[PDB]
Amino acid sequence: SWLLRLFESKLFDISMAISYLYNSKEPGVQAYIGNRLFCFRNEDVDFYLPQLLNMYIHMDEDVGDAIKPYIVHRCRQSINFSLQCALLLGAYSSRGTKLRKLILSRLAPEREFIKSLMAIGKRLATLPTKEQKTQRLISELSLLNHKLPARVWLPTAGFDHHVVRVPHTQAVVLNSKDKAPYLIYVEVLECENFDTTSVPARIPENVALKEPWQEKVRRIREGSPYGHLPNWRLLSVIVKCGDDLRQELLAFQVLKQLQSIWEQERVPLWIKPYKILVISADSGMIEPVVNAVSIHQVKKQSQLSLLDYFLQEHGSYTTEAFLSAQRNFVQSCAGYCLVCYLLQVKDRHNGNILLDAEGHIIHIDFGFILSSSFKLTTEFVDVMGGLDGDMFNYYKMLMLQGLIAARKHMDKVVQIVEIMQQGSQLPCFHGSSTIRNLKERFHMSMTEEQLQLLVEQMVDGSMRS
Amino acid sequence: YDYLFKVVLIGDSGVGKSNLLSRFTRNEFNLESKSTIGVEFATRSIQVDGKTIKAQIWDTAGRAITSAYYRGAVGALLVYDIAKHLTYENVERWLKELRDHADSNIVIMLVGNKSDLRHLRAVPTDEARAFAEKNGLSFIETSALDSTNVEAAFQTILTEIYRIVSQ
Ligand SMILES: COc1ccc(-c2c(C)nc3c(NCCNC(C)=O)cc(Cl)nn23)cc1S(=O)(=O)N[C@H]1CC[C@H](N)CC1
Ligand SMILES: Nc1nc2c(ncn2[C@@H]2O[C@H](COP(=O)(O)OP(=O)(O)OP(O)(O)=S)[C@@H](O)[C@H]2O)c(=O)[nH]1
Repeated sequence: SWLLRLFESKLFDISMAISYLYNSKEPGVQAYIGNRLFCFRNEDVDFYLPQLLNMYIHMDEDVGDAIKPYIVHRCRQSINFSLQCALLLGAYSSRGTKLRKLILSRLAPEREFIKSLMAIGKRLATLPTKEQKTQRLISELSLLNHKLPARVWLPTAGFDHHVVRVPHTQAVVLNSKDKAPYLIYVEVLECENFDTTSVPARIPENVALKEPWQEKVRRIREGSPYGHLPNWRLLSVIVKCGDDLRQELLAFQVLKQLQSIWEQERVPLWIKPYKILVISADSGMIEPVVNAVSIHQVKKQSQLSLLDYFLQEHGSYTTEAFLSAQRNFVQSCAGYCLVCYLLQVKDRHNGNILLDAEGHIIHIDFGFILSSSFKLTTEFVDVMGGLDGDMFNYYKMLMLQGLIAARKHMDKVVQIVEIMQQGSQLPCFHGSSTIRNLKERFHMSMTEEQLQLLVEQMVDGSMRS
Repeated sequence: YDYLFKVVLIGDSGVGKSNLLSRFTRNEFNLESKSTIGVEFATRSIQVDGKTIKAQIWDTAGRAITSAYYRGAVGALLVYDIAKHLTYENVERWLKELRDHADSNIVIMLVGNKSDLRHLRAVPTDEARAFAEKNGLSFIETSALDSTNVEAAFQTILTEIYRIVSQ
């Protein structure tokens, strides 16, 4: 009864549930938990959907059979949920197949919507320059619009909705590569529930530049047929037709937990998880951060040093706008430094770091992490006011605080990674001791004085280049 | 922002340093508490005698080594809990402290916090103010909980500071 005591206590959450489900070899416990999933809030369980579905595929039938009933239940009350399941089910098996087909067995409008987006991207491969690609895209997006507002939605959206219109002229391609990703803007009419609501009616139709997000909404809105409606909102997604997003999703989950951990404790680190959508092992979409551009290009259009740009765009050292931006810089630096360290993120350069209009940095390309095989340049240190600076000392103070916080909730983090490693061929799990090395990096045995030194050492390392 | 005044908060653990900072700068308080690990930073701008200043407040800890942030501080709020005599008792050692690691010409305010705990008072206002003028410190009692004198405390020390006008 001592076990059952815990499961019936307040201490029992979806996190704990999955852990026992993952670890317990007792079929009685597995089945017990399978049933208890229903009592939890839909939102809480959703976050762990990749784990649940992974277990289903790669674990003993007993474990699977306990999870399935809950999944089917959700699938039956939400096609969004249905969609995300089917996509995940497929991507993570290359046991799964039986259930995927049953779920897909309705979604045809959406799957064709998604198919076309993927199809588009693959065609642009024959156009060897960036802007050549852009023009074919813009043209071809216009063909999408010919399809009326459809019984399709962007799973990457925070809410339920119908897609009505694609402002094709605003879309842009992000690089010149063979299977280049591309950014698009999408118009939607919000729902209260997708599953019960009539597709909106067509409203007959009749320039793109560098601008803030709210200025872009104005311009797109004003031009749009549906723009007058209060129901109307603008979304955005990056489409990756030939890039795997399964590592990207994993990192996202890790970032989200760490975000919650640092939120739960009172450490004012700052980071920004961006939503991920796995479509295949081949392909996915990303919800982009608005009002942000790469550091590298920030330096190419400005011709300035990082510090100088801050001063230009926000103000002199005596201004509020600057000090706010500096603070946001320092806090976002400490956050992402810690994330880079814990996940062992590599391939770190100014192409992979974004700067938002408030001064936060944001890392983005999470290939090369963990077993798969961060820089504190003086340009970054300058913005912080220099090594002797109080704000720089504070940067070090935040890192320690955020490290101490992470240790207090280490298990929530390792859980996320350790389950995913299951039966996994991701390059990040290439090692024999991927999860084991991860735990060592938390230094759970260390005293805080020891951690101060380690933090000092970390910073010293980050400067060598 | 005309000026920039750096101020530190120091004192025994539990006296309310961290809540003083959150009340004064974000107008927030909490009964549940997390011990301050190292240092915490918050900022707010005010006007004294017609002049716009900006204060950078540092919430230190009761992790003994927070010393470094002291340097280049014009003012320091040294806080004790009125309802816990020991915290007032160590104020003598806390003044010997400032006379080791900080500017010998720094503005100090003695602060009795948690004045709302009327019935638990373990340090009489007279005894405190006596020590206050026995020394070279300014003195006030605050409650972070009800926000009594919290604004006053900052505005006092900042005004006192500005009285260092150079000719
Ligand atoms: C790993 O891959 C990722 C990961 C994250 C993102 C992403 C997100 C979430 N947010 C933005 C963003 N924000 C500005 C949006 N502007 C407005 C106003 O909405 C601009 C850009 Cl460039 N990326 N980005 C994109 C990609 S990727 O698939 O495109 N590969 C990139 C292509 C550009 C190369 N420099 C790096 C590698
Ligand atoms: N009744 C009353 N209780 C207070 C007051 N201020 C703080 N408390 C309590 O005292 C405790 C002080 O915690 P804290 O906010 O960290 O200040 P501090 O102790 O000076 O800072 P620290 O070095 O220990 S982290 C809090 O639990 C808080 O609930 C107050 O003004 N009135």
